Amino acid sequence: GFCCPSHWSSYDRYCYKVFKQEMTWADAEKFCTQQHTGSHLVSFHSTEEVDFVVKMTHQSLKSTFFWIGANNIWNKCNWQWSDGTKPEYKEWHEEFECLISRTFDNQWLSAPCSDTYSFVCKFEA
Amino acid sequence: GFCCPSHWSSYDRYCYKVFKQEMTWADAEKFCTQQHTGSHLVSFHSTEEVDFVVKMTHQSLKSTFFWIGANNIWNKCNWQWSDGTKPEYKEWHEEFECLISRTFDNQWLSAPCSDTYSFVCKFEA
Amino acid sequence: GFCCPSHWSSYDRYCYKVFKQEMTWADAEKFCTQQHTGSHLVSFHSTEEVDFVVKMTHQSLKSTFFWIGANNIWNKCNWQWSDGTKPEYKEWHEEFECLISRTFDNQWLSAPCSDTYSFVCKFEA
Amino acid sequence: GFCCPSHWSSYDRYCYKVFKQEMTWADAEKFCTQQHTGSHLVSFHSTEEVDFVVKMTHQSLKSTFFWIGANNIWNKCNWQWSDGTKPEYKEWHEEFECLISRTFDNQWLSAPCSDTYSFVCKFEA
Amino acid sequence: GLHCPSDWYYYDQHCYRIFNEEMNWEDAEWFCTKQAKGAHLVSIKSAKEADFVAWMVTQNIEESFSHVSIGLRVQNKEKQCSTKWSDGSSVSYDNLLDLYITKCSLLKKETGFRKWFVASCIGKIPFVCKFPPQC
Amino acid sequence: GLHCPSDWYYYDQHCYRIFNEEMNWEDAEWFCTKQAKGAHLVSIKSAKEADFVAWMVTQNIEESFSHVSIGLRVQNKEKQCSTKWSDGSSVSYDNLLDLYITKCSLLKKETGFRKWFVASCIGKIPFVCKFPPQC
Amino acid sequence: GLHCPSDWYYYDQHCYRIFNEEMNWEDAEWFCTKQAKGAHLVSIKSAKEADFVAWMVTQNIEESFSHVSIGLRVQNKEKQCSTKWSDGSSVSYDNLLDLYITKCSLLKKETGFRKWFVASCIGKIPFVCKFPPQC
Amino acid sequence: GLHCPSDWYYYDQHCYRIFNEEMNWEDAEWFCTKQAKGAHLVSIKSAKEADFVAWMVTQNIEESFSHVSIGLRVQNKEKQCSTKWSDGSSVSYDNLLDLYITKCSLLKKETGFRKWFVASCIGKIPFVCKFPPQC
Repeated sequence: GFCCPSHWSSYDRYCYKVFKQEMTWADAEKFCTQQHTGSHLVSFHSTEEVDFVVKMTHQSLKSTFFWIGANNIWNKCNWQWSDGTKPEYKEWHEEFECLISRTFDNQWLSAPCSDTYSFVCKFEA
Repeated sequence: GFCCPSHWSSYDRYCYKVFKQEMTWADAEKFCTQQHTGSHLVSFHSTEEVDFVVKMTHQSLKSTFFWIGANNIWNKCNWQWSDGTKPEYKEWHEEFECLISRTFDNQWLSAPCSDTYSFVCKFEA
Repeated sequence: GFCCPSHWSSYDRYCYKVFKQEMTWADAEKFCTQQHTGSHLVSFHSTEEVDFVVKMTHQSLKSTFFWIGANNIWNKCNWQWSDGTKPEYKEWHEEFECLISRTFDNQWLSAPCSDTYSFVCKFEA
Repeated sequence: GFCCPSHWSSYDRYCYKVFKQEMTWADAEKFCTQQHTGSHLVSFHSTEEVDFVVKMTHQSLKSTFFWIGANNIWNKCNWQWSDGTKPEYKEWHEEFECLISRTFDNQWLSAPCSDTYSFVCKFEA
Repeated sequence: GLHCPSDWYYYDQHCYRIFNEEMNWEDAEWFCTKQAKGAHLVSIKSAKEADFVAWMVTQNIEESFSHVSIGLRVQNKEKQCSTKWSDGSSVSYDNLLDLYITKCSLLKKETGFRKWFVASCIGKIPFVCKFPPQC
Repeated sequence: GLHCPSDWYYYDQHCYRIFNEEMNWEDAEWFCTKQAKGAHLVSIKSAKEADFVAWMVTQNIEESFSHVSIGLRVQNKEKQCSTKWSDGSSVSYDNLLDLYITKCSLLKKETGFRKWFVASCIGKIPFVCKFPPQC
Repeated sequence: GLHCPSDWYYYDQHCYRIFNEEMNWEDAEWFCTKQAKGAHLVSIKSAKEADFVAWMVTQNIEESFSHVSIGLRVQNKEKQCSTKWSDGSSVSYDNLLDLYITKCSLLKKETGFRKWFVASCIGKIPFVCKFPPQC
Repeated sequence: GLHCPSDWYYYDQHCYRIFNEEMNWEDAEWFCTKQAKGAHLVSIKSAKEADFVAWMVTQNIEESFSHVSIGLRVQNKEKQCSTKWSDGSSVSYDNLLDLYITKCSLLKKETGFRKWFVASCIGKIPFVCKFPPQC
C-alpha cells in the first residue's frame, strides 16, 4: 500500500494521529482537515479498528476522552408525539451532542459539541 | 364530537363566542383569528344556525347589532351600464359595506366596514 | 352614422377640426390626441377628402400651410450607395421632414418637423 | 487584385508596412489594428512570405528584431507532470513570450511580451 | 334643436335630458328606451362627460328633487356579491334584507352631482336619459 | 368534572393530568392509553398549551419529583441518528452505550416545566396524560 | 499617375475625381460608370475617407459651383418613406409634389464638404467619381 | 532508512533525492524511473511539498550547479503552443528555432528553488527524483 507520513500511524489502509490540544467538535474536525488532504476526525467501521485507535490514544493521552467524527446525534432524529403527530410547534432545550471515545474501552458515549476534548485524525493513505 | 373550550358555546360541530368589544370589520375578523386556531367571524349556512347564534348574542349583548363574516359586498359586484358596456372610467363615491346581524331577528343587513360593532367568533371543534 | 361634436365638421364618417395655434409637428399631433378620443393630425385617403379639408382650412385659416399626419419622411427610407452597399458609416446633416398641406391646392409638400404651423385634427365619429 | 495604399507594400494579396516605433507586443498589435481596417501584426504562412517581409524590414529597420503576431506561446501549452498528472497546484515564475522575427534570416525566436520592438503590420488588400 | 329633440342637450356626440319624474330604476331605463333608438339611462364614460352631465342636471333639476338615477347596475343574481365568508366557506345561504340590497346607482345634489352612489333599485327618483343622434 | 374525570384538568379542548407515579416512558404511555379513548402521554402543540401544562404540573407534582415524561420520542431504529461521519462515510457500525441513548423526552422542575429535554427511555418518572373528551 | 489616371487622386485603395460638369444624379452615376471598371458616384465609408474627399473637393471644385453629388440614394418606390400616418392608418394615397421629393444626396461648400444632405435627384450639379484600380 | 533507500528523503508519503549529475530532461526522467517502482522526475503538488523540496535541494545540491529539472513538460507536438495568430488565422507554418523551444521545466538556485521556470528540454542539469515507497 501507500505509507503514512512520519508521526502518523498506520492500520488497514489508513493513517491516524492523536492530537492532544483540546477543542470543540467543530474545531477538532476543521483542524483535522488542515493537517493533511483527506483528513477528518476518525470514523470507525470495525471493532478491530476501534481497538487500534484506542491503544494508540491510551499510549499517548492523559485525558480519557476523545472526539470521534459524528455530530448532532439527537438533532438529526425523526421525533414524533405518541398521538402519532409530528411537532410543528417546538420548544426544545437547545442541545448539541457529539460522539466521544474512551481510552480504556471500545464503547462510545457523547458530550456537548461545545465542550473540549483531545481528538484523533484519520485519512486514507 | 370534539368539545368546545370553556367560555365558548357549541352548536352542530362548531364553537362560538360573543365578544363585546366594538371593532371595525377588519379588526373583529383579525382578533377572531387570534382567539383560537380555526377562528373567524361567524358564517352561517342554515336558519337553525342563525337562530342559535342570535339567541346566544341576545342573551349577552346590549347593542343590537353584530358583525358576521362577509365584507365589501358591493365592491365585489359585476356592475354594468345599461347600454351594455363595462365602466372603464369610474368615479364611485368610495364605500365599503359589511354584513351585520341583529339580535331580535334571523335577518341581516349591512354597515360601513369602518364602523364599530360587537361581533361573534366561530370555528370547527 | 354617428354625429360630430359641436365645432368639428363632418365628412364621410369622420370629424375634423382646424386649430389655428402654431405648433411643431410633434406638438400638433399630441394636442390633437387630447382634443378627443381617437383624434390625431388628419390623414387622407382620397382626393375628395383632401378637397374637403382644404375647403375647411381655406375658409378658416390665414397662414396657407398646415401640418398633416406623417413625419420623418426621409429618415424612414432605405438609402443605399450606388456601389450597392448599405452605409454602415454615416454623417447625415441631421434633418427631420414632415408632411404639410396647402390651402389653395390638393398637393402636399414638407417642412422641418421643428417649424411651426397651424394644423387639422381628425377622428372616426 | 485590389492595390495597397501608399506607403504600404504588396505581396500576394496582402499589404504590409514596417513601423519603427518600439512597443510592447500588445501595443504593436492594437496600433496595427488602428492603421487600417483588417490590420494586425503580420502573420506568415509560407517561406516566400517570410522572405518578402524580411527583405522589406531589413531595407528599412536599424534594430534587427521585430514582433510578428503570436503571443503567450508557453502559457497556452498543455503541461503535464511525468507521473501522468495535470498540475492542479501551480507556482510558475510568471512569464509571457511572444514571437519575433529577425532581419537577416527566415527563422523566428521569442521575447518577453513586455519588451519593446519595432513591428510589421499586415492586412488583406 | 339641430341634433337633439327640444329640451335635450347636445354634448360630445350624444343627446341628454333629465326627466323630473319619479321612477324606479327599471321603469326609468325603460322609459329612456322609448325616447329614441339606442336610448338608455345615462352612462358616464369620462371626467369631461361627468362634468357636462353634472352641469346639465344642476341647471334642470326641480328644486325639491336631489337624487338622479344613472345606468349602472349590478348583474349578479345573488343578494349581495360576496361569494365567500372570511373563513373561506362559501355564501350559499343569505338572509340579507331587501331594504339593504343596493344594486342600482345614482347622483346626489349634495355633492354637485359628481360621484356615484350605490342605491336601492326600488327608489322612485328623477333620472337622466342618453342616446346617440344620427347623421 | 364537566368534560373531564375527577382530578383531570380541562384546557382548550383536552383533558390533562399528571400522575405522580414513577414509570418509564413506554409504561407511562401505555398507562395513559388505558385511562380513556385516544389518550397518550401529553403532546404540547403551542406556547399557550405549554403555559397551561407547566402551570398544571407546577400545582400538582409531588414535592420530591422534578422530571415529567412527555410524548415525544425518536422513531429511528439506529442507536443515535447521525447516519454519516464527518468524512462522508456512513455510520454502519456503532458502539454508543445504552446509558447514552436518549430517545425519549421530559420537562424539568428547575426550568418551570418549560423547555423540552432529551432523556433516556429507561428512567422511571412521573408523567402527564392527555386526551380529547367527547361531546 | 501610378494607380490612377491623370487628374484622379489616389487615396487608401481607390481612385477619385470631381467632375466640374453639371448633371443630375443618374446621369452622373452613369457617367462615373463609363470612366472605369467598378466606378460609381463616390461612396464615403469612414471619417478618414470623408476627410480625404472633402479636401479633394475643396481643392478642385470650380469657384462657382458649391454642391457635389455623392452615391447615396433612396431605394423605395413610393414618393416619400413614411408608410404610416400618425393615426396608425396606412399611406396608400400620396400627393407629395415632385419638387419636394428629395431621394438623392450631396455635399455643400458651405459646410466644408462634410455632412450629407438630402436632395432632389433632378438637380444638375458637379459630382465625384470613385473606383478601385487593379494591381 | 525506514521507508526510503539511503540518501533519499522521506516527506509526506514519498521518497525524494536530488542527483548531482548533468542530464537532459528525458534522460533524467528515464534515470528516475530505473530507481524504483513508480519513480519519475519530481512533481510538486502543493506549497508544503514545494517548501520541502526546496529545502532538500538547498541542502544537497553541489555548490557549482544551480538549476534542477522537475517533471513538468509540454505535451503539444507543435513547436510552440499558439495555434492562432492575432489576425485570427491559424499557425500552420512555424519557423521557431530549436534554441527557443522551451518545453521542459526547472528550479533555480537564485530564487530559493521556489518558482517554476520554462526551459529547453536539451539542457544537461541535475534533477530530483520522486517515488511512493510501499507499506
